[PDB]
Amino acid sequence: HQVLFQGFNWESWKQSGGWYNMMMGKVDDIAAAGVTHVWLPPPSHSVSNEGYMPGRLYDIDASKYGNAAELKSLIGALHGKGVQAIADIVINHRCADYKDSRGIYCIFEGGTSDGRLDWGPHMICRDDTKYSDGTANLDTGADFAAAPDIDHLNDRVQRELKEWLLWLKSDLGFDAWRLDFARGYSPEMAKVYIDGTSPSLAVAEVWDNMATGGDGKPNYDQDAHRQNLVNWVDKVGGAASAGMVFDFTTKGILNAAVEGELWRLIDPQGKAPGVMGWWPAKAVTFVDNHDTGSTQAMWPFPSDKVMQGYAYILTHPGIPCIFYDHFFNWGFKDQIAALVAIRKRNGITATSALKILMHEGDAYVAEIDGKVVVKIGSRYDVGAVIPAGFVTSAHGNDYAVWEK
Ligand SMILES: CO[C@@H]1O[C@H](CO)[C@@H](S[C@H]2O[C@H](CO)[C@@H](S[C@H]3O[C@H](CO)[C@@H](S[C@@H]4O[C@H](CO)[C@@H](O)[C@H](O)[C@H]4O)[C@H](O)[C@H]3O)[C@H](O)[C@H]2O)[C@H](O)[C@H]1O
Ligand SMILES: OC[C@H]1O[C@H](S[C@H]2[C@H](O)[C@@H](O)[C@H](O)O[C@@H]2CO)[C@H](O)[C@@H](O)[C@@H]1O
Ligand SMILES: OC[C@H]1O[C@H](S[C@H]2[C@H](O)[C@@H](O)[C@H](O)O[C@@H]2CO)[C@H](O)[C@@H](O)[C@@H]1O
Ligand SMILES: [Ca+2]
Ligand SMILES: [Ca+2]
Ligand SMILES: [Ca+2]
Ligand SMILES: [Ca+2]
Repeated sequence: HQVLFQGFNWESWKQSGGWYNMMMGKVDDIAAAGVTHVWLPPPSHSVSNEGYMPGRLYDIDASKYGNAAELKSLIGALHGKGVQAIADIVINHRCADYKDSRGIYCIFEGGTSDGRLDWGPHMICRDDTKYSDGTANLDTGADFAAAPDIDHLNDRVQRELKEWLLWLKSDLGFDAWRLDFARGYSPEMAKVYIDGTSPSLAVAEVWDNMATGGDGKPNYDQDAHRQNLVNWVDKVGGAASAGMVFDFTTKGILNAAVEGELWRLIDPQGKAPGVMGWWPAKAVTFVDNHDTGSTQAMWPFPSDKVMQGYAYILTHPGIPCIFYDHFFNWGFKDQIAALVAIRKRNGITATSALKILMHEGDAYVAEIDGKVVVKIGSRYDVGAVIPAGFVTSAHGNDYAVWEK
């Protein structure tokens, strides 16, 4: 049994009294909902309030989310309920606190009295000429324009970041990682940190653009997109590795599929069309996150069909990740809890068997592990396709779930 929960949104840093402190009052509901892992925001001091422009990595007390004490309390509380904590690891780039003799912000400060993470421009990818001194290695991945990109090929960088990561575990209590902008560096570099810090899991944000047709809608065939993701997992270590990926392929397809085009939810082989269909054990599914939904809304899920999104991921293979807003602010708390209960009660896991029974425009009906049947779509009657012995267990707007 494994169910992730993103414990924050793009507005969380603004929370009166501290986000982590507020979250203490949410722990019980999250645990009772069957959640096993809670993804928390970048914990270190960051130039940007949301934390995605970290500077002093060890300076937890400078976070807009709360200080080290408050964070440890939250993680302690989650652990008290058997829930693990995933830290949002942002290491592709990093902001330098001080200027060098060139007037360039490239003198880093780790947050401790010694030289830990006290890097200089030699640790900045040389091809990031806005900050580099030309002495480092070339970036192993894409660049983040607003800040120095870190040369992960640098020996000291690997050593110290790994030491820091282990510190997040031993000192704060974190159990696993969420790798931010993993396209910023190679899967080989991700391998170094994953293999070197033994997290329970390391879900990477490998976000590639999804191919679309002349009408702007994603193509039915998204194999190129999920193949990239499968390849990333293979290169990071495959099955043996704790590494995994957010199922963006499923996210893009599902975004479109619910708009009366549920025929998109199956490939020519009869499997789920996203990563879920090729490597479910490595596919972390989701309806929306702080980037796609929330106040950034880069790729929101049709707001009137969100619960269909959850009926889908919460009953299917792959590791579903619930979004904070949907659970506490949209009023789906009880329905989402009930869907997880169904998943758990039936022993459904990321690798459960998926047998799709119907995949028409306004009706998708699938059977998981021969124990749970789920349906989404505007078509009301699908009773003819419901296997014998199944009885409705949960239902809502354009979705229903049966149990046997
Ligand atoms: C008005 O608001 C609406 O609320 C609705 C209920 O939540 C949903 S419909 C939603 O859930 C439905 C199940 O409650 C299914 S219909 C689905 O399941 C049915 C029950 O197993 C069967 S059989 C059922 O038998 C009744 C007694 O014999 C009979 O009177 C009914 O006509 C018959 O449905 C049915 O065959 C099967 O299709 C929907 O598919 C789900 O979408 C609305 O979405 C929501 O707007
Ligand atoms: O199932 C785990 C398996 O996943 C892939 S093999 C994958 C291939 O990438 C895809 O093009 C083809 O259509 O389906 C197969 C099976 O899902 C990975 O490469 C491999 O290491 C892993 O064992
Ligand atoms: O905003 C349009 C949308 O509004 C609700 S969905 C959702 C809303 O987006 C969110 O800001 C708020 O926190 O929760 C509501 C649901 O409780 C409406 O249900 C939907 O039909 C409409 O399209
Ligand atoms: Ca220092
Ligand atoms: Ca950069
Ligand atoms: Ca980003
Ligand atoms: Ca980079």
